[PDB]
Amino acid sequence: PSRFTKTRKHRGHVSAGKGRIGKHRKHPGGRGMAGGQHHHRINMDKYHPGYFGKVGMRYFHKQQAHFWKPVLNLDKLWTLIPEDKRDQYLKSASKETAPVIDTLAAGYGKILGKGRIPNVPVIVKARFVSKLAEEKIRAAGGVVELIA
Amino acid sequence: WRKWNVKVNHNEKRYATASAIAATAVASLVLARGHRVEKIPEIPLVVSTDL
Amino acid sequence: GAYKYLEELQRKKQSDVLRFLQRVRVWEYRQKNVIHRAARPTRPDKARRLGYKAKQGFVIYRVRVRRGNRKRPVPKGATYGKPTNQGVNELKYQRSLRATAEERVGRRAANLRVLNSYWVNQDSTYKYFEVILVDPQHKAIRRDARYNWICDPVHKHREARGLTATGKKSRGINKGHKFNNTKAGRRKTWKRQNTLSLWRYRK
Amino acid sequence: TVKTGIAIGLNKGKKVTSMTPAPKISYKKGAASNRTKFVRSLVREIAGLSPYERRLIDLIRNSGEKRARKVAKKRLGSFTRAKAKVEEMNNIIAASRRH
Amino acid sequence: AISKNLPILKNHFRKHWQERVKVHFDQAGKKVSRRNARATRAAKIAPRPLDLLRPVVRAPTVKYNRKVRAGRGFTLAEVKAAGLTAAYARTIGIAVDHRRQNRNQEIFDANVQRLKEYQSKIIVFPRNGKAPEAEQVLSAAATFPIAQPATDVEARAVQDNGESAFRTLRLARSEKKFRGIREKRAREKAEAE
RNA sequence: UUGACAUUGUGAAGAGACAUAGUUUC
RNA sequence: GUUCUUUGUAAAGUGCCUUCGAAGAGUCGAGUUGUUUGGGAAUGCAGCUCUAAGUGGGUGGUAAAUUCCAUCUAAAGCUAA
RNA sequence: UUGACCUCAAAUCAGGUAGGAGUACCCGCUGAACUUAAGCAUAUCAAUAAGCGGAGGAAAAGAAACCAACCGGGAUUGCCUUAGUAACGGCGAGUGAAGCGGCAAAAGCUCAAAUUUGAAAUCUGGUACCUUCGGUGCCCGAGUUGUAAUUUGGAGAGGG
Ligand SMILES: [Mg+2]
Ligand SMILES: [Mg+2]
Ligand SMILES: [Mg+2]
Ligand SMILES: [Mg+2]
Ligand SMILES: [Mg+2]
Ligand SMILES: [Mg+2]
Ligand SMILES: [Mg+2]
Ligand SMILES: [Mg+2]
Ligand SMILES: [Mg+2]
Ligand SMILES: [Mg+2]
Ligand SMILES: [Mg+2]
Ligand SMILES: [Mg+2]
Ligand SMILES: [Mg+2]
Ligand SMILES: [Mg+2]
Ligand SMILES: [Mg+2]
Ligand SMILES: [Mg+2]
Ligand SMILES: [Mg+2]
Ligand SMILES: [Mg+2]
Ligand SMILES: [Mg+2]
Ligand SMILES: [Mg+2]
Ligand SMILES: [Mg+2]
Ligand SMILES: [Mg+2]
Ligand SMILES: [Mg+2]
Ligand SMILES: [Mg+2]
Ligand SMILES: [Mg+2]
Ligand SMILES: [Mg+2]
Ligand SMILES: [Mg+2]
Ligand SMILES: [Mg+2]
Ligand SMILES: [Mg+2]
Ligand SMILES: [Mg+2]
Ligand SMILES: [Mg+2]
Ligand SMILES: [Mg+2]
Ligand SMILES: [Mg+2]
Ligand SMILES: [Mg+2]
Ligand SMILES: [Mg+2]
Ligand SMILES: [Mg+2]
Ligand SMILES: [Mg+2]
Ligand SMILES: [Mg+2]
Ligand SMILES: [Mg+2]
Ligand SMILES: [Mg+2]
Ligand SMILES: [Mg+2]
Ligand SMILES: [Mg+2]
Ligand SMILES: [Mg+2]
Ligand SMILES: [Mg+2]
Ligand SMILES: [Mg+2]
Ligand SMILES: [Mg+2]
Ligand SMILES: [Mg+2]
Ligand SMILES: [Mg+2]
Ligand SMILES: [Mg+2]
Ligand SMILES: [Mg+2]
Repeated sequence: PSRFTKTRKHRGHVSAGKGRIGKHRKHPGGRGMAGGQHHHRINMDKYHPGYFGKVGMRYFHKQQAHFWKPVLNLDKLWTLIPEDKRDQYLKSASKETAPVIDTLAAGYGKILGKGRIPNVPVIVKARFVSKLAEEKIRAAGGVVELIA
Repeated sequence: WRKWNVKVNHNEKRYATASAIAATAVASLVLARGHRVEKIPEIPLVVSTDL
Repeated sequence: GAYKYLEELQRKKQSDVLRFLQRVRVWEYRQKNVIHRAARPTRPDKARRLGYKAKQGFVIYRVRVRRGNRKRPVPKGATYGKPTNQGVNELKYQRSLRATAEERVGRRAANLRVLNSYWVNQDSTYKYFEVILVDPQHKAIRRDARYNWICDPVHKHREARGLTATGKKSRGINKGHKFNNTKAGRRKTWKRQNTLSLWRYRK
Repeated sequence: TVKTGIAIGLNKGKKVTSMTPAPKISYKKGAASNRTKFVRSLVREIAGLSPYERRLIDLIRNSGEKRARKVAKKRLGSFTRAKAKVEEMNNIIAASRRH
Repeated sequence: AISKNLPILKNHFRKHWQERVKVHFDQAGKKVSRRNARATRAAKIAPRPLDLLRPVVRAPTVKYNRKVRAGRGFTLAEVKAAGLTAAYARTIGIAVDHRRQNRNQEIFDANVQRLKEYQSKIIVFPRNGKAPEAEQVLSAAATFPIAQPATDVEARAVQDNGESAFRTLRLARSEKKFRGIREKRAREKAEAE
């Protein structure tokens, strides 16, 4: 609010904190992103390398959705089972009856391997896996089942 | 198009009203606030559902 | 019926029978007034597929409009501004010559309602059109569940507003990716995408 | 088809017990019909060929089908219509001034 | 006009934008209005519900196709199978969509079932005038909720047949990738004089 | 201002080709 | 809600068999000029020149030839929230 | 000589209709420059202001020559979002939309192209009466160069 504001505090001084010499004027270095390759270049390189020019291929009419594919790491993975049920599967880790986790149903497109699941067997249903995710999942006695 | 209304997190809203309810017990607060409860039977003051 | 015959025949405008016909008729029209009453459709099969009917309260007008670019008016070609705007002479006009056709007979018969219109001919100076019109206060029309919509006031001077088939064409009214700009109608969708929408509880 | 049941590759996609719908008649908006065949047949012989069509069947008889196509492509929209137009012109030739 | 270490911003306020500022001050009013509209329509609409039986349908594209969702209307085949014509269906509070097609039996049956349930749980008063007043259930959506179909069971045996998922993917990717090139080799080696 | 295309049709003589029957073009 | 006329040798809905199944042209489309668009070998609009088909036609956001596939059904029209 | 037809006219002919105003919002046309780029022409301001024609209580749009590329959706409009993104751009300054998803609201349709051909089955007007937003009888007239019923692609039509 205005009450807490330096302009209340500048009342009575001449230059409003803007200086007597340099003044406060309209648009000294130009407006907006003006000057980029000229009098504002030092700031642009440093702070914004990369800014001018092009890289890579244009893609006309790109539809994000095409590329929708959220990742989940083994890291979690057991999170996709509600906890009441989790402990029941954690202990009695087995074939014959291992949990089915539908990672697409949870809204994930790829399973990745960040790290360490307990030795319990999981049946993991997913669209994609990372070679490691599968290796690890298997060393616990589970499988990946590829869905769509 | 000045901002007139203010977003407050729902949960913080609740924290506040919870605190406020808690304080309607606690006679000295009720006293401090104006409110002439210097001789009510007790606090919280609860009354028959017949009301 | 004969209308299917007339339809196919009419697609052979390079054919001997038709260029004889085109040539004689197009001289006759040019002799008549630039806007004149037509006695009867000269493509009866065309008129009737655009909504015409041989009952009273349906009218055909024939009209003539100059061909070629819109020469930008302006004294002596002077534009008084930036170079991008110095054109005068390859400038094309966003409505069709048929819109002009309609709008002019429409003003000539203000008691009428332009229903639709079709091309009949052209030489190097003019395009010729017949415009089919409906009398919204003729009882024959006012009854008639099929045509009395045209009686509502929302349909005054459709030709002046881009609501005949030619106008919706030029206005770019069509579904799809090719018509994003112009479709809910272009001034309106511009306005849409350039409105700052602020909520009480700022989003 | 049949889809493979996985998420990349040739017939990618979920398997589903499948059905195939009764045909829509729109979908047959192209088709002939005895009526149109007859009327178009009749009008053709009423009003006969047109100038570019006349240069076309010469070109064919006198210069081959490839140079007819090139010219017809320029005349008409484009190449697929040129194929059709020559084909048609070829059949005017056959049917008529032959057998 | 460029200083400090700040992100580069893109505030499009270079047109006469202050002429196109819509502040929704009428958020409360509209809500009220919209509520009154519904109360009114409900009343006019006698005992009918405010809405039409909408069909189940599987959503488009790789992203949402996991989910199932209300569609526009039922399809001539669905309606037919549930034993009614569409003209009548339309008058009995059911939505009908000539545009949609059945390629998918699970969805087809789901929908036909929906129509059976709907018909059993409504009553259609006689044409005359008699009107045996029956109390309006406002929704139909709420009465006949679309649910997501169960696609498996919570636990089950582990079948590891041996061949890794990752490599099945890579290969499947691969086959596709070289499909045309191998066809050119098939063609070109077939033209072995 | 200059060219091409369209407005643009009808004859006759002369040139021009499938390569010394006339469709076609100047 | 009531009440009076029965409109009718009227109108409509549905199942099987058979033969049919008409569906918009100086338009679609094309070249070029100009304008416009986020629209890029060209997003729409218009002028001039060319100008279609019917197992066709349009679209499928990189021009082209070939082969397929998917999806609608233009050049006419009404319509509350 | 007489009587049609076609096309074109005239009436203070019978009855009607348009104009002008308003114009916040709406449908079109036409169309700037200041300005920004630290100069400036492309660009920007802006498909904005000014000028012109045309509507309503909303207008417009609307039952796909759509979106998609999925297990596919399904008229139009608007909101949230997609997104300051794909893309455009002296690739500078700057600009910049769409498909999906959630929600408000929901509604669907009619012509043309068809031999009623055992019967133009259709309609304006005048006129008399009546129970007058109209009906019936009668008479001029329109209309076969096609007015009704039937059919609209989702179909649908003729036979059995
Ligand atoms: Mg502040
Ligand atoms: Mg203050
Ligand atoms: Mg202070
Ligand atoms: Mg101080
Ligand atoms: Mg001090
Ligand atoms: Mg002080
Ligand atoms: Mg000081
Ligand atoms: Mg300071
Ligand atoms: Mg000072
Ligand atoms: Mg840049
Ligand atoms: Mg993680
Ligand atoms: Mg008349
Ligand atoms: Mg100027
Ligand atoms: Mg320019
Ligand atoms: Mg109205
Ligand atoms: Mg745009
Ligand atoms: Mg804020
Ligand atoms: Mg803005
Ligand atoms: Mg500015
Ligand atoms: Mg307001
Ligand atoms: Mg609703
Ligand atoms: Mg009743
Ligand atoms: Mg010359
Ligand atoms: Mg002339
Ligand atoms: Mg059509
Ligand atoms: Mg312009
Ligand atoms: Mg262009
Ligand atoms: Mg191609
Ligand atoms: Mg109509
Ligand atoms: Mg409309
Ligand atoms: Mg008079
Ligand atoms: Mg006026
Ligand atoms: Mg301008
Ligand atoms: Mg300014
Ligand atoms: Mg400057
Ligand atoms: Mg300056
Ligand atoms: Mg200057
Ligand atoms: Mg511009
Ligand atoms: Mg203005
Ligand atoms: Mg009014
Ligand atoms: Mg309203
Ligand atoms: Mg309207
Ligand atoms: Mg349709
Ligand atoms: Mg589809
Ligand atoms: Mg839609
Ligand atoms: Mg540069
Ligand atoms: Mg920038
Ligand atoms: Mg712009
Ligand atoms: Mg929705
Ligand atoms: Mg309706």
